Amino acid sequence: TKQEEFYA
Amino acid sequence: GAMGKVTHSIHIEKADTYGFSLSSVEEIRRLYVNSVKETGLASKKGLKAGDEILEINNRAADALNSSMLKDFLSQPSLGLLVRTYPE
Ligand SMILES: *S(=O)(=O)c1cccc2c(N(C)C)cccc12
Ligand SMILES: [Cl-]
Ligand SMILES: [Cl-]
Ligand code: NA
Repeated sequence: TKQEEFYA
Repeated sequence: GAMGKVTHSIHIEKADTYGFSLSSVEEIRRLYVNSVKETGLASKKGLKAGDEILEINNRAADALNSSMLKDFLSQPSLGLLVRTYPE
């Protein structure tokens, strides 16, 4: 289950 | 290689990005590196896709808010401790 993706 | 845990301490510094994406997941919340931009700042530091982020700026992964997390990734300097797998 993927909650969020951050592109840092 | 075998099943022992190896970890990797990384310090990155910078308009610029660090050049990696990171997924937040549960199953036990965890932070995994999805990808690393070839030629980007995280890549020159030896960050690899599939590394799991264990600590950011001396704070445990579990104990990180979306809020501390947003704030940490936006700052000009970033300390990570990651679990890294043999290749
Ligand atoms: S979820 O069940 O779809 C789930 C659980 C754990 C990890 C996941 C990942 N990671 C990037 C490995 C992607 C998509 C779903 C997912
Ligand atoms: Cl194995
Ligand atoms: Cl990539
Ligand atoms: Na294994």
